[PDB]
Amino acid sequence: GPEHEFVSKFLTLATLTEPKLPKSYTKPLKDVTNLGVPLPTLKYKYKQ
Amino acid sequence: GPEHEFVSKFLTLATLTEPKLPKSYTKPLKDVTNLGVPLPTLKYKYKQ
Amino acid sequence: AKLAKTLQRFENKIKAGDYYEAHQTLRTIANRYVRSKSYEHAIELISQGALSFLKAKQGGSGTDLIFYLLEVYDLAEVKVDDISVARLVRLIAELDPSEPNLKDVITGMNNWSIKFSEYKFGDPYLHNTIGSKLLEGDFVYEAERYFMLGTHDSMIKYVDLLWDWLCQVDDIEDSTVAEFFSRLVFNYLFISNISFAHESKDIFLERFIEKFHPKYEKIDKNGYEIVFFEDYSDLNFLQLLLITCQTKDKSYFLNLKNHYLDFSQAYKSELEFLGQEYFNIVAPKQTNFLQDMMSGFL
Amino acid sequence: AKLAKTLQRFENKIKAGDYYEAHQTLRTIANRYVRSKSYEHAIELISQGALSFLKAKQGGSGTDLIFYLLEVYDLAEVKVDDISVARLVRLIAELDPSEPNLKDVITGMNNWSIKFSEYKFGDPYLHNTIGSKLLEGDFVYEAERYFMLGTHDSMIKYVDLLWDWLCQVDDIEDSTVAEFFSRLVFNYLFISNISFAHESKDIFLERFIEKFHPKYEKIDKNGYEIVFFEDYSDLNFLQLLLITCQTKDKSYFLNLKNHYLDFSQAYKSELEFLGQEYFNIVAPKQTNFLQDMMSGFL
Amino acid sequence: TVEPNLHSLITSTTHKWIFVGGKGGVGKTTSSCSIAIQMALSQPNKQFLLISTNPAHNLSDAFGEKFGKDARKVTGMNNLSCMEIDPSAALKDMNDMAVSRADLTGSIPGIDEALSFMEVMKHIKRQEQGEGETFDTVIFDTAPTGHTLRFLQLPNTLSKLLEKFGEITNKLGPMLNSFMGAGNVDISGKLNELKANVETIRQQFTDPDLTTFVCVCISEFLSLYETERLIQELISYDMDVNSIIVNQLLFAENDQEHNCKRCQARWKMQKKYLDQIDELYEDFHVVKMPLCAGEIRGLNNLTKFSQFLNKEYNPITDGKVIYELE
Amino acid sequence: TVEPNLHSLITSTTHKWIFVGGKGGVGKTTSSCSIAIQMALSQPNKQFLLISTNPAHNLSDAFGEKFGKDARKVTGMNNLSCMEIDPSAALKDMNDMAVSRADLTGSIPGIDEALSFMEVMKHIKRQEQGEGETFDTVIFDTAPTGHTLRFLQLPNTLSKLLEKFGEITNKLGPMLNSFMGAGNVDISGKLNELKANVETIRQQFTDPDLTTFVCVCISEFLSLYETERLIQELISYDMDVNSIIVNQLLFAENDQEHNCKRCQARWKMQKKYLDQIDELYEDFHVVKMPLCAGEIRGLNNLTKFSQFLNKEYNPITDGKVIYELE
Ligand SMILES: Nc1ncnc2c1ncn2[C@@H]1O[C@H](COP(=O)(O)OP(=O)(O)OP(=O)(O)O)[C@@H](O)[C@H]1O
Ligand SMILES: Nc1ncnc2c1ncn2[C@@H]1O[C@H](COP(=O)(O)OP(=O)(O)OP(=O)(O)O)[C@@H](O)[C@H]1O
Ligand SMILES: [Mg+2]
Ligand SMILES: [Mg+2]
Ligand SMILES: [Zn+2]
Repeated sequence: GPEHEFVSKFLTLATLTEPKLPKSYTKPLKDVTNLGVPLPTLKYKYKQ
Repeated sequence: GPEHEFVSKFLTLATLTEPKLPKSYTKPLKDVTNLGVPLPTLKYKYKQ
Repeated sequence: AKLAKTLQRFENKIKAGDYYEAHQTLRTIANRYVRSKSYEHAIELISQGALSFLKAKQGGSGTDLIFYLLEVYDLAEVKVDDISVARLVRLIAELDPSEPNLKDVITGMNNWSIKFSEYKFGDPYLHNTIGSKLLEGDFVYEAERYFMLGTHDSMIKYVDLLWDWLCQVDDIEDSTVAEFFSRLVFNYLFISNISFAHESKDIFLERFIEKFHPKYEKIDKNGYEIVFFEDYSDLNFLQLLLITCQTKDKSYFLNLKNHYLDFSQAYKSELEFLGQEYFNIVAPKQTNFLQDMMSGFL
Repeated sequence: AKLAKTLQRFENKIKAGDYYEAHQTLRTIANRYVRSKSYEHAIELISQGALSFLKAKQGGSGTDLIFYLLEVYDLAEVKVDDISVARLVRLIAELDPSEPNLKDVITGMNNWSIKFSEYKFGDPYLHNTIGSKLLEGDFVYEAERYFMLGTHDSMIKYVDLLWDWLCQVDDIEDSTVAEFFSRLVFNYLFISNISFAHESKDIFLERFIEKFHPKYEKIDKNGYEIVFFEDYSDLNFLQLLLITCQTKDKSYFLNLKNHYLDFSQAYKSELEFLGQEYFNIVAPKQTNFLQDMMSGFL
Repeated sequence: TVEPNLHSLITSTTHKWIFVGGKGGVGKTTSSCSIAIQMALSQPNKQFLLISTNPAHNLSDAFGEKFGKDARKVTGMNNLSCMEIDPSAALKDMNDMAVSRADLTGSIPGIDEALSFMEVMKHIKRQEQGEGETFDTVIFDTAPTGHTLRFLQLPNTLSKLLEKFGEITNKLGPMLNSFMGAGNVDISGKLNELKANVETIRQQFTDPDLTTFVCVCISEFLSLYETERLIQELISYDMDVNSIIVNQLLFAENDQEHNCKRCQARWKMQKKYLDQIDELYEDFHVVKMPLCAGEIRGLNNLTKFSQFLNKEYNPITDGKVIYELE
Repeated sequence: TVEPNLHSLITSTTHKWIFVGGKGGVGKTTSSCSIAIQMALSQPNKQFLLISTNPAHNLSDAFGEKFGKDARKVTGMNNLSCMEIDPSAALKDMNDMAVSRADLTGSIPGIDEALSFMEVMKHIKRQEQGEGETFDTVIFDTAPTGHTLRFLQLPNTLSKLLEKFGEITNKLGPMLNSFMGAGNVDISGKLNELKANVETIRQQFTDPDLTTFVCVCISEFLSLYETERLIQELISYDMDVNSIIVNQLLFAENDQEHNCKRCQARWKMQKKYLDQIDELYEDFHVVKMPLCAGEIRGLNNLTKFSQFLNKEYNPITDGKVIYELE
């Protein structure tokens, strides 16, 4: 549907120019200060 | 001085009629509730 | 359970000389007695043991057993009677003036007397011995508050103590006698024991007239006699205050207060309490800090 | 003081079989070593003893000696290096998954790594082993936060764990895969490790395409390739969010947010944190309760 | 009747808490380990826990195996776990480390009693819930007389303080509502829940068929009278104490060659104080335990020494145990 | 060098506080009484006090004479007073009784440590003032390892809490001034006075020439390693501990007829742990004390047993003391 056209247009606009941050950017762990909000727990349970 | 006359007049006025409370009144200790303010300590000291 | 051998061991230890083992055995027997809800046997056993240990000049064991006896008194609901009070009076008699915890045991006996009697401060017969024992231990200020609510002999001993305290002071400076007589008048006027106040005043003034040599004049009218001094106006003020409190009238109190302005200022608390107690003068209520802040700021 | 016979007794006890007496003797020798300001000898002695006790399947003694080693690490100011980290890595390797205080020792090692290194959360090489050991002990939620700040092998193990977790769930309900992939994208976007995020996304999507059979279309332009699904729009939203965060522009973020309104509402915290971190969006400050009361009432 | 053994306590199917206390080194740890081992041997269907509430724990030394703040099964015993209450100080992440889900008060004196009470609360909560590890009985290796007395008296103090706090909260209800913000936390509900939990703890701690106290002692003046004072204090708290373990007895008369002048004068003193103990506590389970040829350490040695809790120690016949125990 | 006796401590003219601690019945009370008696015998010009900080006091049982919350001279000893800290509960008048001049907190666990610290504060205040009874040295008969450790660690906790309270008061100065009324009480001044007193207490408690710790123990695994842990904790607090009293030693080799299987196997174990102790603490004053033919109670018996603190016990020659002591 229209979502395919939206995705294609969004990708073309985003990749029109090379992004400011490289594709393989890796900020060193020494400079990381905040890990962000905690993710919600899943409604399953790993049991191997 | 005048204090003698004042004392005599005060005694005569006080003893004009028999006081409401008898001379030998003794309120029973069972009904005593308050002992009043504490007296000030003396500047001296018992030795004995 | 009979505690035959335990009692035999207690007697053997107390006779031999080992008093601490005897004290511990006695505590054990009393624990078994109190546990079995036998309070009479425990009471006599503890009282006799405490008396025996106090006679042996051992403050610690005897005092601990007095505390145990008071605990049994509280737990057994013993009323204040002649026998029950005499049981503590004997222990007070055998107590030592130099007891490190004499005040503690005295307070315990007084608290028991308060709790199990109609008196709000203690049995007067108990107070008579308590005050004398505290005086022997140099607790004069604490021993004066016990002679206050004692018997007639307590009043006699209070007057004797005040007279001795006055005589022990070398100087006079026309302020000693007033300060001694003020206590005798005010303490016996607070509890409204005006008969005792009058008798103590008579005894103290007679002793003052005997030992010292002031200028006294017997102003006697209607049956009431007051001694008058020229230099010692404080004694006259105190006698007239006693008479005014006796007659219970506002006008006489106002005249005495606004005449002796300096002495009324000096004894402001005593006169305002006397007015509140006798003349139905509504004294200002206690100025609570939190209430004062709430009213003045909030 | 030489501790010759004490060390001989420790060796004899550890060889004979009495491991607790050997542990106590080792603690004594280490106390004497640390007291004499000889931290190297104490460090090797404690580490070797802890390894020996962990090899003997004794969690208590080995874990207590690991705690002692960490205390000596803190007190001796040992920096995070290859040898020092490997010393703890060996103990983690010999640790048991069923250790009752496995989390405690893991937290202690991580705290030491935090305190004595430039990393704000721990040495990645240490985290790689810590996460695997915690996963062995069924601490999956706690073991995911350690693979996050680990090495490349940590990312590989994180992807494997997420894939196994997804495979272990029988049902799908077109919500499982999205919920699993969201963690992989968001965790590696928070620390801005976008290279790891891209590689993990590639691995996860390849595994999804292999095991499952959805409708995928490779929309590749300029060098950037995104797989497109019809029913699974959440994967497309996550890939486009990764691309938008990569390009770091406000307009693309706004278009994605107001297009995928439902998913933006579902992940509101994640999108607002991503906007604050990347697009310099000033998120509202913490609503402190006391400050809220003061502003709204006072 | 009162037989001189703990057989009634060991085979009892109703007891939930069993405190072992006494006076400073009379054998509290050894006798608590012995009671726990005998109970777990005689009741293989129930799981028993052995907590060490002494702030300087000695369960590990007695059992020859390190125990921690968490329950750990005793090696060789499949229904007996041992725990030594660590003084909190739980390790916490230095930084955030948001996993998907002060210290000064830890140094305040009396913290260990509070921690022991918190452990008791956790265990009663677990028993009510029946989740995780379930321990049907808990044996306490308590501290010496004064501190175990403070521990046992703590529930009453906590209940009184909770009642006072609830009364103050009820008095200040309108005032706290007008002062505090829009908080929806039910202070009264949580306070009542805590009061109910403490009341359940007290009800279990004053039930003769649910809890008991075993007073270990040695036959000496200081120990005997310390035990007497401790028993009096327990009776004051209304806690069922009816067992006494007279420990470290020489038995130098009916033995082989106990003719050592000292090991005989000490036995004369011990027999005198044994007669005193038997005169005092005629209704108690007075269990006489021997002094062995060495320390009682290790599971096998503790079991061999504990075998005398079930059956009274007969020095005439059971005289080789104290020498096979070195 | 380190001679095996407490002669350096007994004749020391500088020590002010002397704590005696250990593990639960190794002889803390007996050895503290012995140290106090020896000090008061060797220094007749100084008045010594002996406080019992154990909440279940045993000074009276050891001395055969009842002592209370207040200092009482020991009968037969003119320069030695003994005090047992009662847990407050001071008797107060039920009603006003205006002489011319709560309880729940008394039941809170850890109250006895606070009371002991208050007694220490009172004694240091008296020494500074030099009024009333003046005690030049105070010997503490402490509780077992954990609780005496809590007592000794209490000054640090109190200092930290006082610092935190002062910091909070300084932060809230304007706020407390705007909130509270017209009170003229100098909170900062009293807080600083309390901080200075606590700092003086800490300075005296960490001075090797003013305070010391004597660790009594018996040669056994539990006691030896409990003593090791206690010494480590004391060193952590920076308190000078350099004396150890190994108590209740059989000495069954160099005696007359100590040939009883048990009284010899026990000595074998005791000698093994004595060798371990001598290996561990090579720089300590390790005083070896014998096991007598009875309890050590009474002033004469305590003096006879204490005579071995001044001079090392020689079992070859001083073998008749343990039999003249029953
Ligand atoms: N019946 C006995 N025969 C021989 N040794 C014994 C006996 N009972 C205990 N012991 C030993 O005596 C020492 C002290 O006993 P234990 O450790 O049980 O004391 P405790 O009551 O726990 O002391 P604390 O109050 O310090 O906790 C230990 O080494 C123990 O093994
Ligand atoms: N060297 C000794 N020889 C014989 N008996 C001793 C010796 N030392 C102590 N005792 C006795 O052993 C018993 C226990 O000792 P003590 O009362 O000194 O213990 P403690 O360390 O004060 O214990 P607690 O930790 O309970 O306070 C007492 O009856 C004491 O008289
Ligand atoms: Mg113990
Ligand atoms: Mg003691
Ligand atoms: Zn022997």
